[PDB]
Amino acid sequence: SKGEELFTGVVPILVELDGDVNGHKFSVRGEGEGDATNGKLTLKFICTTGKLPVPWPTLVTTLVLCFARYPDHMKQHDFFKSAMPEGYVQERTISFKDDGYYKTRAEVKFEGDTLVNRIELKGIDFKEDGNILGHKLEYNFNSHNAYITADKQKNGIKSNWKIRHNVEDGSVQLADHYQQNTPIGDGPVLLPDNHYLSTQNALSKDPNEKRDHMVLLEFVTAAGITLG
Repeated sequence: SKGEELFTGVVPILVELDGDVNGHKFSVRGEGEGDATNGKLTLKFICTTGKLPVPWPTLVTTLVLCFARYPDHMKQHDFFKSAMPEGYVQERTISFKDDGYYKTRAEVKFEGDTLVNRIELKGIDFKEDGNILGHKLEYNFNSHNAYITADKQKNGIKSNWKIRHNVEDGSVQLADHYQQNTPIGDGPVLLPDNHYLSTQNALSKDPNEKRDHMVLLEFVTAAGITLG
């Protein structure tokens, strides 16, 4: 459609999440900007309720795929930008192996000029001394590929893939992701063919920030389709 025109320059971003994992409630606010031309995301997230009861890397995927870089030969496969500015709904189930699971429902859309990602998270059946609630995961995030497939019977897209969190003891905690997306408005949306998204993340800290926080740089680039 036409909504991809709104991502030609740099777009300010606001992220708001309300969470509840095993009764531990928390809120995260993030602000920054996205550059879809380069597929670049830069944001600083703050835990406004004090101490985050889960590791920051377990929330990376939850805390705006419309800023991915789609190549010119794949512009007709960009579902996320087509649903703008009315936006789309993103629901996920993140099943941590031998531990609890997340269930998130997010609405991303344009509120004025800012791309807003408002999320509701619920954590269930987590072990209080496990890798998540026990803060045993390293402060990093591996590069991974997530294959996207369209779901015609829901007029949206679906994707499932596995995240590997590095544990401080040397082991690896698997976070099994299952994702579905459906648009908010009724305008025309592009249903792509089978492809995947390549993502890279750099997690850092702000020396002047006293609150529990995460500085995030993220690149997301689309691939998987042959050119010719």
